[PDB]
Amino acid sequence: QVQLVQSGAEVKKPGSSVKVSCKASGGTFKTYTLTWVRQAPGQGLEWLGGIIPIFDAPNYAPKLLGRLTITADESTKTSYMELSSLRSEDSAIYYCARVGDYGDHPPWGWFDLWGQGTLVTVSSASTKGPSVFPLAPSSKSTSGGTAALGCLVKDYFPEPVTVSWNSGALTSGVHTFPAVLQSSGLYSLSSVVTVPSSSLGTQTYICNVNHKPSNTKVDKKVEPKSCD
Amino acid sequence: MQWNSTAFHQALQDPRVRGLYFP
Amino acid sequence: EIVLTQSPATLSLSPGARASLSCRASQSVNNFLAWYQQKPGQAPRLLIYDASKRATGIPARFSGSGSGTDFTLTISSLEPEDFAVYYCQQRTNWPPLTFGGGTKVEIKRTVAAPSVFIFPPSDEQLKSGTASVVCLLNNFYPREAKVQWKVDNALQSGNSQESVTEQDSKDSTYSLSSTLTLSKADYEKHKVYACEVTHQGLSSPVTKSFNRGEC
Repeated sequence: QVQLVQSGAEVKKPGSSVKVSCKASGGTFKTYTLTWVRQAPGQGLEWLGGIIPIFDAPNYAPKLLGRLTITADESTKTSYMELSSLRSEDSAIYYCARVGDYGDHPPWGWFDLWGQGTLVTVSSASTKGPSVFPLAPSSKSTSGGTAALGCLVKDYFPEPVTVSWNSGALTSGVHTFPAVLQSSGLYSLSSVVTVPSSSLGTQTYICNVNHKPSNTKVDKKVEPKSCD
Repeated sequence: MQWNSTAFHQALQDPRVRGLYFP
Repeated sequence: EIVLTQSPATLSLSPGARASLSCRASQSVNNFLAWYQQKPGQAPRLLIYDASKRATGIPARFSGSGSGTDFTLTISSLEPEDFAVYYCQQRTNWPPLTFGGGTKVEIKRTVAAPSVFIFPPSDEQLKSGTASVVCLLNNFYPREAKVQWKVDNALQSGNSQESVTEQDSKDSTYSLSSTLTLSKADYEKHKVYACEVTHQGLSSPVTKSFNRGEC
């Protein structure tokens, strides 16, 4: 019945610092209650550190020693993770987790309750809205069959973008791909949908793109390309 | 240096220090 | 530091089948090992702790075994909600406390060939100096697939990126995009753009292509 609520997403330049918080909604709370773990995109879990009970001694992953500080305010039931001299490989989802009872083997129990995670992006890039381009249905779409169409959502930073079709009314056949990070440092993704070929002349298919970080919203109608 | 599990369990060889974890 | 190694990286199993996941430690951790489940977009959740104890709220089909260096998580009969990534972790040796690299359990279903589609770059994008060409592989299984781009019969490499969806909740298939990125100058120097797809469900590779500037 205790819940752990973390602060919102962060976007930072290399060399800067970030401070993420995690607040418990109730229950007994000490500075040792909450540990921090992170997970880089597509990777596994990496322990950052926690606080040893009684001695109240923070203990950190050796690779981050000197850059990472974990503190807690018992009066507000909030733990803080501060990571400085940030590097691109610090880009990750950062999680707080409650440490359970250690049984007969102090100082650590298991991670029995988790926060929702906080996305931290470290990059030299600056906020930029996407360009949206049509993925137009082929002129050789099978007559009476199925056609694919889509939108290419290119060159934006940071994550995330959302895509819907027909203002959320069209979900049958939709696939919105995870974004890829390009060597330029900007993200791109596509969203596609399959539709009846025979509908391409009369039904409208619109991708609704929203990149909230740049306050950029675009609706693009995608249709067969006209010949000359 | 940082504390570590070897040094920590060495410290808990002292029964009074171990007792801090089992009041 | 105690390194935890998980095996295999991926298990492909049907609903109802038994899953056996391995975690091996580089030196003994006694019984101080746990297993977590993690689904896309969610935090991990504790399943089994101190090798064999089941966390409250966790179904009886999950059991852990082992001691010392060799541990196993067994899911006696897989439910749809069990397809996920599983991590082991030890709580005894630190710093750092360590996790295994994870094992993904994914749904085995019948082979399904992709439906393939190619998309030329838009005229609007071309005005900006870059051409993106997209190849879509729709609703296929298993996930392994080979996509090869050809431009005027030249095999491309180094200039494409792939993205894949998670397994579909309705039909357990995957979809995949491959995006070929060219400068406008390179794009306008060539005619035939083709994506060739090889997949277990296809009795011959599928090629989809267009000629630049032709309807």
